[PDB]
Amino acid sequence: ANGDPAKGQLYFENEGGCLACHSTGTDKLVGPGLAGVMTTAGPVYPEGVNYRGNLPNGQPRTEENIAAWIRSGGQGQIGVMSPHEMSDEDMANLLAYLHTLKRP
Ligand code: HEC
Repeated sequence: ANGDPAKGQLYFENEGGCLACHSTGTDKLVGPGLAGVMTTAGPVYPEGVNYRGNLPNGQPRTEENIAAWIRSGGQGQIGVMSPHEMSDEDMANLLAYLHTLKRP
């Protein structure tokens, strides 16, 4: 919505620390690559991991549930997320930058 992908990228690289665990493409550092994470197809998971088209916590793939997962974190078959509480404008910018990540 009212998100800034430049501020979103700055939060992704510094104030959020997401790049140190997540790749902007389809590679896997600690978690899955967030390429296409904001689309209905989801990101690229390693072979064997499957959440049945939903988030690792069980909720479907929507902006609200993805934001709630990011703020809450959790553990799935791959690794462990950390809780990243953030303001609403920062979350909007972060979701915008995640939208900028396209999965081929
Ligand atoms: C290392 C501690 C990480 C940090 C820093 C960030 N993420 Fe994370 N993320 C990590 C793991 C190990 C996983 C997979 C969990 C599992 O085992 O199932 C994830 C997952 C996500 C997801 C969901 C992916 C999906 O397929 O639905 C999202 C949307 C996500 N991560 C986003 C995200 C953001 C916005 C971060 C900065 C606040 C961030 N991650 C940091 C590990 C780590």
